[PDB]
Amino acid sequence: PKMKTHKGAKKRVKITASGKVVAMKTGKRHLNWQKSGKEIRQKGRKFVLAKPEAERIKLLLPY
Amino acid sequence: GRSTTLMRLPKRGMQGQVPGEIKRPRYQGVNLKDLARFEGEVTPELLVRAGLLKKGYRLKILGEGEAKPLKVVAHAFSKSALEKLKAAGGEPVLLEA
Amino acid sequence: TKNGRDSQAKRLGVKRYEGQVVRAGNILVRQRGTRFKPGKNVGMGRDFTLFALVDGVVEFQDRGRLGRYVHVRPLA
Amino acid sequence: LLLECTECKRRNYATEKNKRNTPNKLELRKYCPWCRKHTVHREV
RNA sequence: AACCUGGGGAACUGAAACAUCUCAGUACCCAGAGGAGAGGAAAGAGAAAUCGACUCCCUGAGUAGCGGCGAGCGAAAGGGGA
RNA sequence: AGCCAUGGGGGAAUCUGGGCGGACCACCGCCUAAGGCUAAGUACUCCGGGUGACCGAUAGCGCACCAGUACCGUGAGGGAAA
RNA sequence: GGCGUGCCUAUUGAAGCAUGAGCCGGCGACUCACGGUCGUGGGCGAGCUUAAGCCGUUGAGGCGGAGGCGUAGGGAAACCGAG
RNA sequence: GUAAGAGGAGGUAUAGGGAGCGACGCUUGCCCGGUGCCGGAAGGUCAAGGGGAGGGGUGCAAGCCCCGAACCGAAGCCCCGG
RNA sequence: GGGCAGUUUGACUGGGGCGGUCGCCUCCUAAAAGGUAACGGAGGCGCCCAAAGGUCCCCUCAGGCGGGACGGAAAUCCGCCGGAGAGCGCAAGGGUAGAAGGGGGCCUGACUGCGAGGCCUGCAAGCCGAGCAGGGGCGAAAGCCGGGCCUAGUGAACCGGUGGU
Ligand SMILES: [Mg+2]
Ligand SMILES: [Mg+2]
Ligand SMILES: [Mg+2]
Ligand SMILES: [Mg+2]
Ligand SMILES: [Mg+2]
Ligand SMILES: [Mg+2]
Ligand SMILES: [Mg+2]
Ligand SMILES: [Mg+2]
Ligand SMILES: [Mg+2]
Ligand SMILES: [Mg+2]
Ligand SMILES: [Mg+2]
Ligand SMILES: [Mg+2]
Ligand SMILES: [Mg+2]
Ligand SMILES: [Mg+2]
Ligand SMILES: [Mg+2]
Ligand SMILES: [Mg+2]
Ligand SMILES: [Mg+2]
Ligand SMILES: [Mg+2]
Ligand SMILES: [Mg+2]
Ligand SMILES: [Mg+2]
Ligand SMILES: [Mg+2]
Ligand SMILES: [Mg+2]
Ligand SMILES: [Mg+2]
Ligand SMILES: [Mg+2]
Ligand SMILES: [Mg+2]
Ligand SMILES: [Mg+2]
Ligand SMILES: [Mg+2]
Ligand SMILES: [Mg+2]
Ligand SMILES: [Mg+2]
Ligand SMILES: [Mg+2]
Ligand SMILES: [Mg+2]
Ligand SMILES: [Mg+2]
Ligand SMILES: [Mg+2]
Ligand SMILES: [Mg+2]
Ligand SMILES: [Mg+2]
Ligand SMILES: [Mg+2]
Ligand SMILES: [Mg+2]
Ligand SMILES: [Mg+2]
Ligand SMILES: [Mg+2]
Ligand SMILES: [Mg+2]
Ligand SMILES: [Mg+2]
Ligand SMILES: [Mg+2]
Ligand SMILES: [Mg+2]
Ligand SMILES: [Mg+2]
Ligand SMILES: [Mg+2]
Ligand SMILES: [Mg+2]
Ligand SMILES: [Mg+2]
Ligand SMILES: [Mg+2]
Ligand SMILES: [Mg+2]
Ligand SMILES: [Mg+2]
Ligand SMILES: [Mg+2]
Ligand SMILES: [Mg+2]
Ligand SMILES: [Mg+2]
Ligand SMILES: [Mg+2]
Ligand SMILES: [Mg+2]
Ligand SMILES: [Mg+2]
Ligand SMILES: [Mg+2]
Ligand SMILES: [Mg+2]
Ligand SMILES: [Mg+2]
Ligand SMILES: [Mg+2]
Ligand SMILES: [Mg+2]
Ligand SMILES: [Mg+2]
Ligand SMILES: [Mg+2]
Ligand SMILES: [Mg+2]
Ligand SMILES: [Mg+2]
Ligand SMILES: [Mg+2]
Ligand SMILES: [Mg+2]
Ligand SMILES: [Mg+2]
Ligand SMILES: [Mg+2]
Ligand SMILES: [Mg+2]
Ligand SMILES: [Mg+2]
Ligand SMILES: [Mg+2]
Ligand SMILES: [Mg+2]
Ligand SMILES: [Mg+2]
Ligand SMILES: [Mg+2]
Ligand SMILES: [Mg+2]
Ligand SMILES: [Mg+2]
Ligand SMILES: [Mg+2]
Ligand SMILES: [Mg+2]
Ligand SMILES: [Mg+2]
Ligand SMILES: [Mg+2]
Ligand SMILES: [Mg+2]
Ligand SMILES: [Mg+2]
Ligand SMILES: [Mg+2]
Ligand SMILES: [Mg+2]
Ligand SMILES: [Mg+2]
Ligand SMILES: [Mg+2]
Ligand SMILES: [Mg+2]
Ligand SMILES: [Mg+2]
Ligand SMILES: [Mg+2]
Ligand SMILES: [Mg+2]
Ligand SMILES: [Mg+2]
Ligand SMILES: [Mg+2]
Ligand SMILES: [Mg+2]
Ligand SMILES: [Mg+2]
Ligand SMILES: [Mg+2]
Ligand SMILES: [Mg+2]
Ligand SMILES: [Mg+2]
Ligand SMILES: [Mg+2]
Ligand SMILES: [Mg+2]
Ligand SMILES: [Mg+2]
Ligand SMILES: [Mg+2]
Ligand SMILES: [Mg+2]
Ligand SMILES: [Mg+2]
Ligand SMILES: [Mg+2]
Ligand SMILES: [Mg+2]
Ligand SMILES: [Mg+2]
Ligand SMILES: [Mg+2]
Ligand SMILES: [Mg+2]
Ligand SMILES: [Mg+2]
Ligand SMILES: [Mg+2]
Ligand SMILES: [Mg+2]
Ligand SMILES: [Mg+2]
Ligand SMILES: [Mg+2]
Ligand SMILES: [Mg+2]
Ligand SMILES: [Mg+2]
Ligand SMILES: [Mg+2]
Ligand SMILES: [Mg+2]
Ligand SMILES: [Mg+2]
Ligand SMILES: [Mg+2]
Ligand SMILES: [Mg+2]
Ligand SMILES: [Mg+2]
Ligand SMILES: [Mg+2]
Ligand SMILES: [Mg+2]
Ligand SMILES: [Mg+2]
Ligand SMILES: [Mg+2]
Ligand SMILES: [Mg+2]
Ligand SMILES: [Mg+2]
Ligand SMILES: [Mg+2]
Ligand SMILES: [Mg+2]
Ligand SMILES: [Mg+2]
Ligand SMILES: [Mg+2]
Ligand SMILES: [Mg+2]
Ligand SMILES: [Mg+2]
Ligand SMILES: [Mg+2]
Ligand SMILES: [Mg+2]
Ligand SMILES: [Mg+2]
Ligand SMILES: [Mg+2]
Ligand SMILES: [Mg+2]
Ligand SMILES: [Mg+2]
Ligand SMILES: [Mg+2]
Ligand SMILES: [Mg+2]
Ligand SMILES: [Mg+2]
Ligand SMILES: [Mg+2]
Ligand SMILES: [Mg+2]
Ligand SMILES: [Mg+2]
Ligand SMILES: [Mg+2]
Ligand SMILES: [Mg+2]
Ligand SMILES: [Mg+2]
Ligand SMILES: [Mg+2]
Ligand SMILES: [Mg+2]
Ligand SMILES: [Mg+2]
Ligand SMILES: [Mg+2]
Ligand SMILES: [Mg+2]
Ligand SMILES: [Mg+2]
Ligand SMILES: [Mg+2]
Ligand SMILES: [Mg+2]
Ligand SMILES: [Mg+2]
Ligand SMILES: [Mg+2]
Ligand SMILES: [Mg+2]
Ligand SMILES: [Mg+2]
Ligand SMILES: [Mg+2]
Ligand SMILES: [Mg+2]
Ligand SMILES: [Mg+2]
Ligand SMILES: [Mg+2]
Ligand SMILES: [Mg+2]
Ligand SMILES: [Mg+2]
Ligand SMILES: [Mg+2]
Ligand SMILES: [Mg+2]
Ligand SMILES: [Mg+2]
Ligand SMILES: [Mg+2]
Ligand SMILES: [Mg+2]
Ligand SMILES: [Mg+2]
Ligand SMILES: [Mg+2]
Ligand SMILES: [Mg+2]
Ligand SMILES: [Mg+2]
Ligand SMILES: [Mg+2]
Ligand SMILES: [Mg+2]
Ligand SMILES: [Mg+2]
Ligand SMILES: [Mg+2]
Ligand SMILES: [Mg+2]
Ligand SMILES: [Mg+2]
Ligand SMILES: [Mg+2]
Ligand SMILES: [Mg+2]
Ligand SMILES: [Mg+2]
Ligand SMILES: [Mg+2]
Ligand SMILES: [Mg+2]
Ligand SMILES: [Mg+2]
Ligand SMILES: [Mg+2]
Ligand SMILES: [Mg+2]
Ligand SMILES: [Mg+2]
Ligand SMILES: [Mg+2]
Ligand SMILES: [Mg+2]
Ligand SMILES: [Mg+2]
Ligand SMILES: [Mg+2]
Ligand SMILES: [Mg+2]
Ligand SMILES: [Mg+2]
Ligand SMILES: [Mg+2]
Ligand SMILES: [Mg+2]
Ligand SMILES: [Mg+2]
Ligand SMILES: [Mg+2]
Ligand SMILES: [Mg+2]
Ligand SMILES: [Mg+2]
Ligand SMILES: [Mg+2]
Ligand SMILES: [Mg+2]
Ligand SMILES: [Mg+2]
Ligand SMILES: [Mg+2]
Ligand SMILES: [Mg+2]
Ligand SMILES: [Mg+2]
Ligand SMILES: [Mg+2]
Ligand SMILES: [Mg+2]
Ligand SMILES: [Mg+2]
Ligand SMILES: [Mg+2]
Ligand SMILES: [Mg+2]
Ligand SMILES: [Mg+2]
Ligand SMILES: [Mg+2]
Ligand SMILES: [Mg+2]
Ligand SMILES: [Mg+2]
Ligand SMILES: [Mg+2]
Ligand SMILES: [Mg+2]
Repeated sequence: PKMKTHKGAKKRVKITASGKVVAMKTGKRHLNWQKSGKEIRQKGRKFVLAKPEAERIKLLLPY
Repeated sequence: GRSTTLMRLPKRGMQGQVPGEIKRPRYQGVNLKDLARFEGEVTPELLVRAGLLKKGYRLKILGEGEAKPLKVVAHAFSKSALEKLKAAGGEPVLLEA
Repeated sequence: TKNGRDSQAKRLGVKRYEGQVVRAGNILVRQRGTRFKPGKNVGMGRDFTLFALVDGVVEFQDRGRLGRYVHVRPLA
Repeated sequence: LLLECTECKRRNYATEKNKRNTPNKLELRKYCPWCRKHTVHREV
């Protein structure tokens, strides 16, 4: 009775204006040590998912 | 039963503190395009009862729209819309706050 | 029985054949060493990956004692 | 042994890896910080 | 009969194991009240120098936030009403 | 991690007094603890009435009928058919 | 005289010496609430819609805009804005 | 048994509880390093608490608030024996 | 402090147990694109290097034969032959002397901000990368430098430490 929004998702995914769904690239908080400078710059951006991306949206909706 | 895709990670830092949610002024965007819809001396009063503001409080005119010549009170203006609206009229800013 | 073991097979090989259109940056060959050498409009990366430097058609060439070369003869 | 190159007249850092016992007691190679531009870095 | 307040108060179960957590202050035991009971005239709310006992409905709100930040839990001010 | 409550220990002041506005301090405000009472709006349905795009005797209350009976069980308890 | 390996279930495979059924009659299993998503039939349209409640009825409806969704996005945020 | 209490026992080490072996006969050897239990006013480690060097927040300030070293702290554990 | 309570005690596996294995790289199996199973056949990885990195300049092996005082199969030197059978830090493979190998000079691009376009791919990851801007290195210059001839040398998220804004 009245769906609860999944907070785990809300806390780490943003649903874009057109429908797409973005989030940060994985592995970047401690994996490094000297990993290429190119690595961490590209791990700095965010991206779009696809099929889970559509699974994702369902976990929100009021959101 | 493995890892979800919840391997992703909360960049959405600044997500909550105990009392949480610090009340503050909510500015609502409204362009000149839907502003040129009517005319006279548009103000927060008009826009709410107009179906454009809806008591969201705080008004900021901005950007895309053709500057209809007239007066218009608001809490804020876009640098861009501010110049367009000066090129055919005059407008004062918010009260105190 | 110390065996029964291997390593994730890397899908390497000629990734774009002669007489194919390519955009600038397209990978032409992923290879172990220099089983193919670069050439007209084709540079290779630290792993030996040959890739197109500009748009055009890809053409191969051989030179015996000199080895085989991949090219990109442009036109657009 | 892990290492992060601190900047002089500042406190910048950089991903690195010393080697300790093998001839390496003084690490002071160059680098380039985003703050300002181009400066020498210590070990630390 | 059920409704109400209080004193005590489980586990299965859910977390696809499980211990925090969940089920739940639920089942149940006990004491007490009455046609109702409870609450109730601010050592209040919380940002407006604003509101003005309490209770009940709508909304705010699945928001704020809580959470092996897992499963999952989940307010209040304000506004519309009795 | 304040606020409300309090099992243990230390332990004031009476308005130039005290509590609060989410550790703490200053400023700016709010409120008067450690006594009590209070109707209405709210909940329920043993009981009475009314009404059903509710059942029509394997349905509908377990019971349309002499049913919490017959019968079963030491007992709590189970429980028909007609 | 010709032809002819029950039914169901489960299975790679059943007439199967695998499962279920003595026979008949009746009972017997994808529902509803709320929240979503898509499709579809309509009303309205940069707008659309009310909730509790109130008035009215006694199978009659109307009032009620508080509120919700939409008209702006990006950013953790301060902030800026068709960026 | 939560407690009050009751059993032990209206008994008192020739008594009572626990454990093993199991009339009677001849017997029951060596190992105490580990484990247990028993002894050991030293020392080592150790909780709250005491202490307070030193440090921090805020205020114009008197202050308020917080962090916190040395040293003094029991059983247990270590250690020395049986 | 099992007197008592709630629980945990993995999977693969010609049944289960005992044994062995669990991620990564190389080769064969693999049937001439890619991919492909078995408790099939063989090996490695959980590092290393401020020189084993950048650039510029220079040099070319292993081996064999002949000759040389210590030497003797092999130390160092001379001659002729020798195209890669050496080397390339480590496993194998591919590659390579028209250098990726060996030596020297100067240097620290084991940069910052990005990144067209792609390889691979269920997701997430993984890999290649021209080019733009900034400030630099070596070179006269054309140019090269975003670590190492390449393919192993590794770990989502969560929770917290540390430095900065
Ligand atoms: Mg609802
Ligand atoms: Mg959740
Ligand atoms: Mg992280
Ligand atoms: Mg961190
Ligand atoms: Mg490290
Ligand atoms: Mg970054
Ligand atoms: Mg798992
Ligand atoms: Mg607040
Ligand atoms: Mg603001
Ligand atoms: Mg906004
Ligand atoms: Mg502005
Ligand atoms: Mg082997
Ligand atoms: Mg294999
Ligand atoms: Mg294989
Ligand atoms: Mg390609
Ligand atoms: Mg390169
Ligand atoms: Mg390389
Ligand atoms: Mg040809
Ligand atoms: Mg040649
Ligand atoms: Mg080391
Ligand atoms: Mg290490
Ligand atoms: Mg190193
Ligand atoms: Mg550097
Ligand atoms: Mg920066
Ligand atoms: Mg009764
Ligand atoms: Mg109760
Ligand atoms: Mg449980
Ligand atoms: Mg549940
Ligand atoms: Mg469970
Ligand atoms: Mg389960
Ligand atoms: Mg279980
Ligand atoms: Mg529990
Ligand atoms: Mg609870
Ligand atoms: Mg309760
Ligand atoms: Mg409780
Ligand atoms: Mg409890
Ligand atoms: Mg009593
Ligand atoms: Mg009573
Ligand atoms: Mg009574
Ligand atoms: Mg009364
Ligand atoms: Mg009452
Ligand atoms: Mg009443
Ligand atoms: Mg009362
Ligand atoms: Mg109440
Ligand atoms: Mg009362
Ligand atoms: Mg304020
Ligand atoms: Mg104001
Ligand atoms: Mg006012
Ligand atoms: Mg009010
Ligand atoms: Mg008052
Ligand atoms: Mg109330
Ligand atoms: Mg009610
Ligand atoms: Mg109501
Ligand atoms: Mg979190
Ligand atoms: Mg879990
Ligand atoms: Mg709860
Ligand atoms: Mg209200
Ligand atoms: Mg109200
Ligand atoms: Mg009402
Ligand atoms: Mg009423
Ligand atoms: Mg306080
Ligand atoms: Mg107390
Ligand atoms: Mg006082
Ligand atoms: Mg006062
Ligand atoms: Mg005072
Ligand atoms: Mg108080
Ligand atoms: Mg207090
Ligand atoms: Mg207050
Ligand atoms: Mg504190
Ligand atoms: Mg107050
Ligand atoms: Mg009194
Ligand atoms: Mg009352
Ligand atoms: Mg009442
Ligand atoms: Mg009612
Ligand atoms: Mg009745
Ligand atoms: Mg009735
Ligand atoms: Mg009736
Ligand atoms: Mg009928
Ligand atoms: Mg009948
Ligand atoms: Mg009944
Ligand atoms: Mg019956
Ligand atoms: Mg009857
Ligand atoms: Mg009856
Ligand atoms: Mg009778
Ligand atoms: Mg009867
Ligand atoms: Mg019956
Ligand atoms: Mg016949
Ligand atoms: Mg026949
Ligand atoms: Mg079978
Ligand atoms: Mg048979
Ligand atoms: Mg038969
Ligand atoms: Mg059988
Ligand atoms: Mg069976
Ligand atoms: Mg059969
Ligand atoms: Mg069957
Ligand atoms: Mg039958
Ligand atoms: Mg049978
Ligand atoms: Mg029978
Ligand atoms: Mg039948
Ligand atoms: Mg029936
Ligand atoms: Mg049915
Ligand atoms: Mg269904
Ligand atoms: Mg519905
Ligand atoms: Mg629905
Ligand atoms: Mg339609
Ligand atoms: Mg239509
Ligand atoms: Mg329509
Ligand atoms: Mg219109
Ligand atoms: Mg409503
Ligand atoms: Mg009225
Ligand atoms: Mg009426
Ligand atoms: Mg009515
Ligand atoms: Mg009516
Ligand atoms: Mg009439
Ligand atoms: Mg009628
Ligand atoms: Mg009506
Ligand atoms: Mg009307
Ligand atoms: Mg309104
Ligand atoms: Mg509205
Ligand atoms: Mg309106
Ligand atoms: Mg109104
Ligand atoms: Mg809503
Ligand atoms: Mg829209
Ligand atoms: Mg935002
Ligand atoms: Mg801006
Ligand atoms: Mg524009
Ligand atoms: Mg006791
Ligand atoms: Mg006690
Ligand atoms: Mg006694
Ligand atoms: Mg006695
Ligand atoms: Mg005796
Ligand atoms: Mg004796
Ligand atoms: Mg005795
Ligand atoms: Mg004895
Ligand atoms: Mg005895
Ligand atoms: Mg003897
Ligand atoms: Mg003897
Ligand atoms: Mg002896
Ligand atoms: Mg001993
Ligand atoms: Mg001893
Ligand atoms: Mg023992
Ligand atoms: Mg002792
Ligand atoms: Mg002792
Ligand atoms: Mg001592
Ligand atoms: Mg200590
Ligand atoms: Mg001490
Ligand atoms: Mg202390
Ligand atoms: Mg202390
Ligand atoms: Mg001091
Ligand atoms: Mg200091
Ligand atoms: Mg100070
Ligand atoms: Mg001072
Ligand atoms: Mg104080
Ligand atoms: Mg001491
Ligand atoms: Mg003492
Ligand atoms: Mg001591
Ligand atoms: Mg001691
Ligand atoms: Mg011990
Ligand atoms: Mg010890
Ligand atoms: Mg234990
Ligand atoms: Mg229990
Ligand atoms: Mg447990
Ligand atoms: Mg476990
Ligand atoms: Mg098994
Ligand atoms: Mg086996
Ligand atoms: Mg078998
Ligand atoms: Mg097998
Ligand atoms: Mg077999
Ligand atoms: Mg065995
Ligand atoms: Mg055995
Ligand atoms: Mg095994
Ligand atoms: Mg892995
Ligand atoms: Mg795998
Ligand atoms: Mg081969
Ligand atoms: Mg194989
Ligand atoms: Mg193959
Ligand atoms: Mg074939
Ligand atoms: Mg295999
Ligand atoms: Mg290792
Ligand atoms: Mg190694
Ligand atoms: Mg090397
Ligand atoms: Mg090298
Ligand atoms: Mg000789
Ligand atoms: Mg000599
Ligand atoms: Mg000599
Ligand atoms: Mg040869
Ligand atoms: Mg070779
Ligand atoms: Mg060498
Ligand atoms: Mg070999
Ligand atoms: Mg090789
Ligand atoms: Mg070559
Ligand atoms: Mg070279
Ligand atoms: Mg060299
Ligand atoms: Mg060299
Ligand atoms: Mg050198
Ligand atoms: Mg060099
Ligand atoms: Mg030298
Ligand atoms: Mg472009
Ligand atoms: Mg792309
Ligand atoms: Mg890309
Ligand atoms: Mg592809
Ligand atoms: Mg992908
Ligand atoms: Mg997926
Ligand atoms: Mg991806
Ligand atoms: Mg890898
Ligand atoms: Mg890598
Ligand atoms: Mg580049
Ligand atoms: Mg330069
Ligand atoms: Mg020149
Ligand atoms: Mg480059
Ligand atoms: Mg390089
Ligand atoms: Mg190397
Ligand atoms: Mg090199
Ligand atoms: Mg790993
Ligand atoms: Mg590891
Ligand atoms: Mg790792
Ligand atoms: Mg992680
Ligand atoms: Mg976790
Ligand atoms: Mg953190
Ligand atoms: Mg920090």
